[PDB]
Amino acid sequence: YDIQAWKKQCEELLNLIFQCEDSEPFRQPVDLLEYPDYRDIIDTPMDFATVRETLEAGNYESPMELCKDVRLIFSNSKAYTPSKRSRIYSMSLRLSAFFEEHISSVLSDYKSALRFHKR
Ligand SMILES: CCOc1ccc(CC(=O)O)cc1
Ligand SMILES: CCOc1ccc(CC(=O)O)cc1
Repeated sequence: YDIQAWKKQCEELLNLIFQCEDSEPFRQPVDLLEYPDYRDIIDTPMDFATVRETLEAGNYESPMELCKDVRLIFSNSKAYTPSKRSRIYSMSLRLSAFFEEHISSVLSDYKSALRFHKR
């Protein structure tokens, strides 16, 4: 029932994401020189270094907030892709499936710890 355990669990999950090849297009903010119309379609850019830095700065209060920002990386990729068969969008779908598979226990354990605290 460790209320703070989600933080290190999220740091480890971000390490796994950074290690895999599929994360390369999403590790740093999108390069507007590579994609000049990016901010005409995407309102809020997000990338894994910004998520990691926000976590390390102590600027997430819960794993749900981290999960919302990681989900925004994937929804931005889906909104920007000209095709659902594109290379970069295909990488985002694989990364999203891996992320969701692992974040589920982080969220469940955190919410369980809070309930135990408020029992
Ligand atoms: C991380 C930058 O985000 C993306 C860049 C390009 C595409 C679309 C494409 O294949 O050109 C999809 C997402
Ligand atoms: C032990 C870590 O194993 C994996 C890591 C990342 C992915 C996600 C992806 O490659 O897109 C899948 C499996």
